[PDB]
Amino acid sequence: TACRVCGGGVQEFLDLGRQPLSDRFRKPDELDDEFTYRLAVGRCDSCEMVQLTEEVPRDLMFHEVYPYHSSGSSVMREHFAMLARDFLATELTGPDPFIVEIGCNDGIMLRTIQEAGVRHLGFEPSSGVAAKAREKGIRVRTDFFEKATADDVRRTEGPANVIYAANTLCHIPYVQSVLEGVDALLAPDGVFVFEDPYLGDIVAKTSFDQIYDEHFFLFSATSVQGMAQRCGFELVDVQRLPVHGGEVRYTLARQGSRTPSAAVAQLLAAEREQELSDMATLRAFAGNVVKIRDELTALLHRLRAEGRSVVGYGATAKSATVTNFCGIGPDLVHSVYDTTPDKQNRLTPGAHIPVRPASAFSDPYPDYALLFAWNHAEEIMAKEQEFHQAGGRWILYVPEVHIR
Ligand SMILES: Cc1cn([C@H]2C[C@H](O)[C@@H](COP(=O)(O)OP(=O)(O)O[C@@H]3C[C@H](N)[C@@H](O)[C@@H](C)O3)O2)c(=O)[nH]c1=O
Ligand SMILES: Nc1ncnc2c1ncn2[C@@H]1O[C@H](CSCC[C@H](N)C(=O)O)[C@@H](O)[C@H]1O
Ligand SMILES: [Zn+2]
Repeated sequence: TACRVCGGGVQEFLDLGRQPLSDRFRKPDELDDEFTYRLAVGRCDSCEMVQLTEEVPRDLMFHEVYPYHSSGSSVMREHFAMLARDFLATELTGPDPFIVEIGCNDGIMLRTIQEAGVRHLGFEPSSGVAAKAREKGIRVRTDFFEKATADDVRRTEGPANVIYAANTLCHIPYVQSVLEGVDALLAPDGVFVFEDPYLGDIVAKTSFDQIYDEHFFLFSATSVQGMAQRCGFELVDVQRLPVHGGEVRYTLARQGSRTPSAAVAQLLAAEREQELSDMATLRAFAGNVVKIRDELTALLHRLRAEGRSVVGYGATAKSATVTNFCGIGPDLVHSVYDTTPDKQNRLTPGAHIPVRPASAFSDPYPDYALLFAWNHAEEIMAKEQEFHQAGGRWILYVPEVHIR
């Protein structure tokens, strides 16, 4: 398997087996046939980039009915509005600024930019969520960002002061093409800023559900630094973020144009000291993944034997990994509750557990809810205080299997 960043050899360290598309929710009457692929994760020998060993073709994952709506979380809405105001105050000052967002989804970030009157363009190849962004008055192209479409925007719109990507750069195995795109499109003094699930958090929390078809890369400061350097850029800042289970926001600039913050060296040294990306570390993680599987299925089967009812909360893409790697179906978790209309009245991928609206999670409550949207715990449990007050309990599997 050749590394997508540098062409080095990739060594597997975790095999999560056959998996379905994580974001395909079937109607109950649909033929039980899904696309499957082998989900496994390796580390490049040369650049230390951790990445999947099989690419799902982009058109199978991202298209007209892609179901994830970013704006469905109040924490994430505030998180991106804050980010946008931060760019408006720093990188987008001065005359006729231009920001391009890769993966704008329903416009969660760009709405703030558009309300500031700033020129912008979102790339969103998933046309149904693109339309939700356009309804907010955001300018969006229903295209993948890559070298050619970047060139096209550079031709018609001129250079961008900021190119931003949240939870999208790690989805893209053709990252070199994206980088060439960024090189064509970014202002000489601009920044390419992206934030994605962080390898250090996944390792520390054993959050293996962060690994599924759409998550190609599990970035670290170490791998991102190498990737930037190889493509003509430089990692010039890093910021840790609590969202989505733990992320890092990386800022890249053209090489030598800005001086790296002390934060970059500090995080690099912490990764090296902790041996984050050493194969033995990544294998110990893989062994902990198996332990969490075994304890989670033991618990779920015991709850069944003791006549306790169990549901899931949040029809996350992440959960496809949990239910298929663990073999959890509707006989152990009867329904999954979710606020996304396009996921409701459908079945989860591979495991086929029915998804019902969150409004249906109500008195009489089940005994236990398996929290798939664990990265949204605070937001979710704040809205579901009555469940817990009535004696309903949460089952979490990050960072360990526990009930509370
Ligand atoms: C906050 C909240 C979420 N939900 C539902 C909405 C979503 O269907 C789900 C939460 O999904 P998530 O944890 O935001 O994201 P996913 O794991 O599904 O992954 C998606 C798809 C991307 N590839 C991934 O990187 C991230 C950005 O979003 O949980 C609720 O039902 N109640 C809630 O109160
Ligand atoms: N090459 C590419 N260019 C632009 N967007 C892409 C892409 N490949 C996937 N996407 C979009 O990337 C998104 C990832 S989901 C992340 C959405 C949002 N930025 C958030 O952080 O919540 C999807 O909307 C998907 O359609
Ligand atoms: Zn490599």
